[PDB]
Amino acid sequence: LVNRKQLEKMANVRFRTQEDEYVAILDALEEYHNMSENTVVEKYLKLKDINSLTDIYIDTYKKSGRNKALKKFKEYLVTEVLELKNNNLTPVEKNLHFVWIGGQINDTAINYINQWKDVNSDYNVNVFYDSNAFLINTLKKTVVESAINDTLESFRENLNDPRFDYNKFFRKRMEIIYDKQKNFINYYKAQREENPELIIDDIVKTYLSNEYSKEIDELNTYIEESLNKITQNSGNDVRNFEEFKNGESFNLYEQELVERWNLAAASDILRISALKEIGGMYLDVDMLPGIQPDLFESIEKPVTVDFWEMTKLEAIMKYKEYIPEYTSEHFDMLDEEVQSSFESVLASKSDKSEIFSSLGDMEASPLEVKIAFNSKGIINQGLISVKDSYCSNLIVKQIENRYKILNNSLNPAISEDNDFNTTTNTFIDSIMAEANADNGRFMMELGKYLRVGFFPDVKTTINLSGPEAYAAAYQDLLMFKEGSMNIHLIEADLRNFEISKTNISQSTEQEMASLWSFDDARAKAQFEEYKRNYFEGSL
Amino acid sequence: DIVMTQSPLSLPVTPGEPASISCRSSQSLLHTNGNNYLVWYLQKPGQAPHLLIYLGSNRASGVPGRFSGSGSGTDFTLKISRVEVEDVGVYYCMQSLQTPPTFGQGTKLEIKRTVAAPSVFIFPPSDEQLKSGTASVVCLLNNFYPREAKVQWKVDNALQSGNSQESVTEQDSKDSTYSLSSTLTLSKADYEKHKVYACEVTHQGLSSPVTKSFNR
Repeated sequence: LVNRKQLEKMANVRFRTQEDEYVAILDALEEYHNMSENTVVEKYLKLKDINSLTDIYIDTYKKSGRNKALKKFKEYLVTEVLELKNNNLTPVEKNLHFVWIGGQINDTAINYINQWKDVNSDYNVNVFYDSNAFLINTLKKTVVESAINDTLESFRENLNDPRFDYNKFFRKRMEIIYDKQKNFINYYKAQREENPELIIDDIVKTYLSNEYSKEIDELNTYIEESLNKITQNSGNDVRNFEEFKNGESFNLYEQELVERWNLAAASDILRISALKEIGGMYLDVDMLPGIQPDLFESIEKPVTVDFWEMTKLEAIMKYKEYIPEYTSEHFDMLDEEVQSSFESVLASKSDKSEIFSSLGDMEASPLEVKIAFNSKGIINQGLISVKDSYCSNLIVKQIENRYKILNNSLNPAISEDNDFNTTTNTFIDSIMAEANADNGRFMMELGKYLRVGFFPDVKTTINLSGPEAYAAAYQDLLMFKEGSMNIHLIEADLRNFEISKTNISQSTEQEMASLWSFDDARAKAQFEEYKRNYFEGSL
Repeated sequence: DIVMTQSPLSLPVTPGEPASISCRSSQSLLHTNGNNYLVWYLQKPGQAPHLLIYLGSNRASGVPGRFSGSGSGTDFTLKISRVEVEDVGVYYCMQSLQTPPTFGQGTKLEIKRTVAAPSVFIFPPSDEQLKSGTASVVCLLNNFYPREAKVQWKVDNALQSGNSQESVTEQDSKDSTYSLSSTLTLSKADYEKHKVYACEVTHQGLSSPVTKSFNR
């Protein structure tokens, strides 16, 4: 980074009088170069102040001849941040964090987690669960099932007309789900007030028994089997995570968990707070360890980069059987001379550590959080951070600010206790009145919040708690601000924060089943299924 | 114009202790860009003012770290964290928002040191002066603290009045003392009509008055 003398020459303008706001930049830059013995975060904060001082100058002297050179100096400040990030690394705490909240963990998740355990014996493993809220998945499934049947019964037109606009079904069902969900939220809020000793699963159990005639015995057995299964698999209770419970994200977590039944969004909120407070690597349960690099390097690749990677895992699982019931689809359809060439390489190996690589000693900048990428951009299915990294704080604050914007318009609309259509119009009108060029795309996606997970083609979660919040935090870092909305960073900027593909196998069978999202073809296939059950009088 | 008002206007401080000077503005010096447009100077005796602080809290390069500025809007403070004896002088605030630039009245910092009694000397008129008709008799009070002191002239034990003038130095930047001259002015004719010329000094540091005298 240029020193004071170099900036003085760069920003020299013929016949320009010296300004206090200019000398303040020079003084601050000189102070930066005397900070050799400060922490990386202190140096970033000084660069941040230098950028703010440069902006003050430009805003105060809008027609100054200095501004062209000062805008170039601002570019140099960004480059210095990346230098700081790349040249001062510290050990990443050896923790693997998974999250399974809102119901019983299933065996396929355990089997994936166990692969990480088996090749990372020097890592601690946490599976965060919520001991108060094992019944949320059951509640959501029960309400939605009943709303489906109510919706089909409500129709005063012929359902199995082959040209039936099934979007009529999803629109009506949303009106009914919203009413049922509103009823539960009001019941929960009232019960919490009347008896603060009740936990979520107490209230859900009573609600399900009174409203949907569920058996309390079966719910208690479910909770006990869920607790026993999670605590035999490295479970760690969110309800003992005091830093999380006491911060400004806990109420957002419970908003998603209890009011919206969005376990994916709740897990989005929890994972980055877990990372910030403990350090290590967060993983979705459908991720697998990186494959040993030299394993299949003698086999030449015939389809695409993702397809080759997928058949690598399928080969491993066919001939080593680490995960039972793992698919062979994309492997079982290859040429034999290479298919048997896979079997041949694997026969030469006997230990899992010659198949999967280990994470080992990792290091990263105290400024950063590293994130996984796929073909569509950043994706928070894998994250790496030292404890209390600067970016992990920027990400937490991005989510909290996006929820503040959401709730400022959402909560008044809901307070009027109107129906779904009326609530939505009030909410969207309130959101649109705060939209501008900087936040317009974000505000447009926020308007679909109440539809999340009950309606096709809704992308709100990604903009609220998911990858857009990460991109915005990286922009906060590189632009010395907070509150970024519209993203100007290009892929090259974001790739400064990538997790190396050598450290994670993302093209797993479970991952593919998890990115077949609420399409229009999915909505039609679901409606066909609901019709079939309806015309046999089943749910 | 913007009116700047400082307080206190006289600031006695023990060395090693902190000192604070307040400055208030008749209208806000806070700009929409977020800066406060207030500057501080130190003016040492016989020198031009020297810039200490600009933009409310930016220390000018080269100014010792013990000086800092704070405040916002109409209310500002210059703080010396631990005063040094070289810090004597007059401190001025000034708004840097508009022309005309306007200054506060100035705060004179005084170092509170231990009491020191004057050393007293007396000088008779010289023949080189007397030949043109006037006699100046000079009494010097050297290196004292408390600045307050009293000098009375006696001529053949007769107390004088109306024929003497005093001058006092600024407080020394190293030892924090004052010195004083008192000059008695007579005609040569009057001077040579008397014998004993005495300067009598009273000061807090003197357990009794000290007299210096000579005979013509």
